[PDB]
Amino acid sequence: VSVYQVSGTNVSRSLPDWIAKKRKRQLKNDLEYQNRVELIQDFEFSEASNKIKVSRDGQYCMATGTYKPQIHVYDFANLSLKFDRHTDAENVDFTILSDDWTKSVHLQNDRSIQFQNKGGLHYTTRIPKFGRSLVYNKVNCDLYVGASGNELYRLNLEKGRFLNPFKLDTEGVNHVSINEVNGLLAAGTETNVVEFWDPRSRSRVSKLYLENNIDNRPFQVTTTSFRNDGLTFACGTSNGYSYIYDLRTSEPSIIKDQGYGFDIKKIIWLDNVGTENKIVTCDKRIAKIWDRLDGKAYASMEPSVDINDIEHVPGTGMFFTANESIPMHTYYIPSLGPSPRWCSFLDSITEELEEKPVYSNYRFITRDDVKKLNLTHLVGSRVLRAYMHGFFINTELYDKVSLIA
Amino acid sequence: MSELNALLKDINGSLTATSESLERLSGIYSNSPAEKVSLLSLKNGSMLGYINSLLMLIGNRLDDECKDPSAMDARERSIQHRVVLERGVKPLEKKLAYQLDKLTRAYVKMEKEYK
Amino acid sequence: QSVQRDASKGYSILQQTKLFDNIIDLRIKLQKAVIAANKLPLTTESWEEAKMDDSEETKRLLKENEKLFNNLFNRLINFRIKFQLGDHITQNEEVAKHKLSKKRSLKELYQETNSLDSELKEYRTAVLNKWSTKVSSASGNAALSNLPADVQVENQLSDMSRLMKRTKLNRRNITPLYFQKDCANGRLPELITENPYVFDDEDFYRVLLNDLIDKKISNAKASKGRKLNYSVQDPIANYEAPITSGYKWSDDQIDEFFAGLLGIQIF
Amino acid sequence: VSENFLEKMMALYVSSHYKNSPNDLQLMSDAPAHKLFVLLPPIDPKDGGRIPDPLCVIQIALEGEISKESVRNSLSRGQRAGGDLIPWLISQQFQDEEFASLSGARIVRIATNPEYASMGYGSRAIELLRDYFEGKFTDMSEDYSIKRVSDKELAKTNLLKDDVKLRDAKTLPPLLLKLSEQPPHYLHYLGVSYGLTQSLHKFWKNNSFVPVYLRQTANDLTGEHTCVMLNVLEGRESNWLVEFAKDFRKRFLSLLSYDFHKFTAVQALSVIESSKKAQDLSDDEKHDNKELTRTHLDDIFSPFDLKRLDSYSNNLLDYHVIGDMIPMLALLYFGDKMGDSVKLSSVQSAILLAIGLQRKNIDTIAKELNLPSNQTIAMFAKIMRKMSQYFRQLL
Amino acid sequence: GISRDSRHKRSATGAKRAQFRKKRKFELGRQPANTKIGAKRIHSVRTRGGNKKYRALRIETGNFSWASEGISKKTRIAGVVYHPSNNELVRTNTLTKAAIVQIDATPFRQWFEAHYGQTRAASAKIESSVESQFSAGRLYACISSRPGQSGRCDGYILEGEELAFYLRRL
Repeated sequence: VSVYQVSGTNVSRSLPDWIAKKRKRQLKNDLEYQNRVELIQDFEFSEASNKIKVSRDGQYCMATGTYKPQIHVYDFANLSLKFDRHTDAENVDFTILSDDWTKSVHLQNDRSIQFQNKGGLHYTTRIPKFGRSLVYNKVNCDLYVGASGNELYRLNLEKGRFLNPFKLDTEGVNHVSINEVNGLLAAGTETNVVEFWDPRSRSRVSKLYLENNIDNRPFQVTTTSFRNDGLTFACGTSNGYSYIYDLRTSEPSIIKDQGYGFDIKKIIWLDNVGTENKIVTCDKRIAKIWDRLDGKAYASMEPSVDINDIEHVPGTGMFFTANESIPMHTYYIPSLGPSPRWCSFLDSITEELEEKPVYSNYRFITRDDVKKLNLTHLVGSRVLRAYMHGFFINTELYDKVSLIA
Repeated sequence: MSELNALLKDINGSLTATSESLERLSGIYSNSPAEKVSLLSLKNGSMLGYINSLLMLIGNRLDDECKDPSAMDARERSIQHRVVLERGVKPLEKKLAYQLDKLTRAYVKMEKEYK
Repeated sequence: QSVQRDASKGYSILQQTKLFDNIIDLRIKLQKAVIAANKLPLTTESWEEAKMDDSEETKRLLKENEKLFNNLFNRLINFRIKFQLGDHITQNEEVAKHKLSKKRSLKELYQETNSLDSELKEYRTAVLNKWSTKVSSASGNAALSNLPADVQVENQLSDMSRLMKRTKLNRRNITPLYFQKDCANGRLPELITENPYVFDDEDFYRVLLNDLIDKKISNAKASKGRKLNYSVQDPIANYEAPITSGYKWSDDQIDEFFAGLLGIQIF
Repeated sequence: VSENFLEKMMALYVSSHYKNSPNDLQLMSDAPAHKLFVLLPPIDPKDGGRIPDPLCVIQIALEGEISKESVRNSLSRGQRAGGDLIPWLISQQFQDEEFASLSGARIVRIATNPEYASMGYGSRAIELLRDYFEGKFTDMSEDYSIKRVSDKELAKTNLLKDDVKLRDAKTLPPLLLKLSEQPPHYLHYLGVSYGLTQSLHKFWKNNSFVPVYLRQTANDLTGEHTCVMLNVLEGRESNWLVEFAKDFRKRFLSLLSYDFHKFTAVQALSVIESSKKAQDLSDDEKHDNKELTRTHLDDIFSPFDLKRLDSYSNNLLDYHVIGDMIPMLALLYFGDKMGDSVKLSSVQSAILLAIGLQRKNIDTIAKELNLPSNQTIAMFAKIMRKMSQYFRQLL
Repeated sequence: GISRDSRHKRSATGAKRAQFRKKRKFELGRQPANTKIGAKRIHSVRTRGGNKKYRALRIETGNFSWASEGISKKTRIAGVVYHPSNNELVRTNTLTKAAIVQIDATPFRQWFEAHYGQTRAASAKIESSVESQFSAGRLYACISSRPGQSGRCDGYILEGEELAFYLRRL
């Protein structure tokens, strides 16, 4: 499977991007600078990017930046930054209430929810405790704000009233998500449990305790995602383990582990692209596309810089990744789907594109974990292939040694 | 230190370790109407006999006289047990494997429901 | 009510499966004895010379070795009688109980081993025939009427010579103590790399270990908003309008579906 | 109790069918070859044996075991005997006498509750039905015939005094039998006949059936073409299915323009892919596709053709001028003579299939696939650039 | 939008003051400097006058001082453990002044071995807790700089009563 990095820094991981700008004046004579092409103008934050999401209409996109905390909105039709708007605080999460970019809500780091309209900031409200996630229920039009504390905050947009907060057994909500098929809400608690709540009433339908035989280390639910089918549900753990559940049954259908032991920042379900049985799990270092039914890895996304957020353009094969670098990266996988209407001629330059291609296939194990598993004797053998500070081992063998150890 | 001395010490460590673990296995079996699978009961008996035949080879060799260093009778007994396990029991339980897993899963769900 | 029999049957299956894991652990601990034993001398003179190297220490070790060996195998035979009794392998309960009570000598212990193997063989023929018939009927092979499993036991047991050679193969390249001296003196009639006197079950031991590894895997205050205010906030009043269409599923399906969230003779 | 269950079974059976006829009930009851299977929920012991409602009902018909002499006689006379639809149809469509002798079962009907549809019950029921005939349901527990009315009883009774009562409950077998209790009949294949649609065709694709025949004329009532699709059980020979699948493919590609041009490019690709899975079932290399030879390439295309092929890859030629080679290229690629060297995406294959085989215009493809026209042309150029390079590599 | 004016606040008596004038440039504020552990990222800020300020977005190394040994070494910052003001900063591993952090002991350990020739003895004697930290390999330190102003993450190794108090709090 050919993966193309259309936009993004193309320098080594060690080399910082801000030196790419100093060498820029030096290398302007180089032909490669003339040939390199940007997809949409002005895709960079002065320091870094936090979160990225695409409009339902598919003609606009909006992003948030570290400093000076800013909200770029880009129009796909005009390949340009529609406008930049600065915020009093760094953003944690946001949602677009409108079909277009006109209406949005932002949850900042200062414990306050920002209601941004097309003209400008409309109103500011401050929740009792710090929030980590934000989701909008279209049917009831109520905003639920994840919180560090037990309670889940409830704000009703129609009535302009803060309604009673749902109370959770365990403290700390990392991610909240809603199933549009059924209305069910899954809260990602700090403890290894996911609590499922009924929106119409105020009740917990059930609570799911996640179990990982491989690792006894405590893990936290970092992400939750529902399908448009209404039946299947995904969980991301702090240990880099992604669980896909058919919610009807308690057992996990498939357990896929990412490799680097990092938290799963986002899970995207590639139903719309075609070949619906595909799913994306994103970690700090790799975003992997793999098949729900077979568990086989299809394509791997390995940017030179840490990923903060990833978004998929519906009906197409691209992924917008909010990264720690100055420029945000845009990737293209032709096999998954076609380029959009707005990048009609991206295809023509696929040969000119970078065509970035082991690491995702195998398990990354640090030197300390090798000591823990008593695998020191295998160092230097073909079983353990050393990469950077860690030794790569097969996924099947890792479960073998872990259970024995 | 003579080579035999190192070897006999190794047997002594193996025999005592096996005996203590045999003590544990006998206790749990004694602790255990429930009817066992006749094939699976036989599978236990055949490979259990294989260990005795192996241990019989140990006994024949340990004797200083070594009237039967080849330990042919111990050889034949081990062969009969090994022969049945690999090709006799295995194909049958492979045919029965699907149904066996269903019942074990069926018990496990009940136990979780009870708890 | 049939669920209880199925669950109890699963318990019996589980109990047996654990018993294999315990007895294979017995085999694993005994493995170093087999490797060590294959390294022992083979003739009277070699054993005498081995003792002559350290007479006092060897005699003490030999006495302990004999004591531990006899105590262990007597306990094994006791387990064999009890194991073959509870599983209905042996039908004479009184004889089995008498054997358990009595203390047996090495020669007597050998008599029990010949016997216990004999009833096992008879039970072997009956069990293989029964299940082989059942699977044949279950798979439609009865309608067709791929040898019977018991017949396969007879055939490969008829091929004794081939499998004896398999045991005699020296894959580990074990050299028993004073092997060269016995070879030079012509004390080894059978020999006069494949060596008859060394036993090698490494593949069978490995296959059992791979199987054991395999099963384990498969089974495995109002200020700053700190207090809550429910009063109306005019700017956010009527910020959005609810969708009248509602969830794609019907309410009854959702209620059914949430309740299932995470758990004349008729028959 | 039996009548209530019979109603529930009929409720599910009728709902799946559009317009069911009363004649089928007589066919279900008296036809000997037919057997009925029902998917039921887990039975709560607390309910005291109350029958649970059926989720999925499968009607199968045992077909095959036909004498070779009868087949040749029937084939020579062109007369179709009643029943055994699949054995006859494939026999006429392949003139293979050995197949008719093979024992098989046709899945007459599968019905799932519309409220519970798409949940996977239909697939799950087939999985066990496949497993059952495979013999995996061996008995775990350490007769079902009913005595018929004897001739002695018939002679001794008078019309006026006759007592016609329901058969005694004791004599009757149980209504529902566990799979382990009843032994299955030895079968070689499982067959399905249905009207080919995207949702339905995908269903048996996931159930590992292999298409062998598609009916050329569309059914008047539905406008749909009948499809017969087969699955071979483990422990049984699979070579015949592979040969049929290969022959069907060559039949399928050629006929795309004639009558199947209406079909979407995705579906034609889907039909081809389902057959291609059949060769993956066969691990044997005895039957394999042959790579195009240099001599064969020369016969198919002249040197002027190959230069004309090269120029449009270099963009020195227009799209129209290369219209000549497109159908042969599609046949060669989908014939797999192209080989592992040149592989294409699902989108690219759909584009190449239709123009090469459906003969559709490039603009038509853009509308069907919801792409711009120019993108489709750009995709088409890249596809041929790959094929041009391989020809250079061969040369 | 950030302002440091006291006019918007209510009077000591509680009276709600009215707006006197439009908000002025000279009484403004800048956005918070949420420094975090990572590859070095800093940008300058133009302040009143020609003076500049350095904003520490990301920093993974800092010059930490062993005051008792009277030395300073540049060490990688491991992670934040305790911040007296707010624990969310600890959870987010946000770097600010007074934050308690964990640092590598490799340079300090090599320094101790190099001078004292020990892994003379009386001088080489150190507090038991600090030696235990050496054994662990990670040292507790307190940030004495303001990364959001100077762009530096300097600190000093906790010792004595400070070390005991912060261990108790931990």
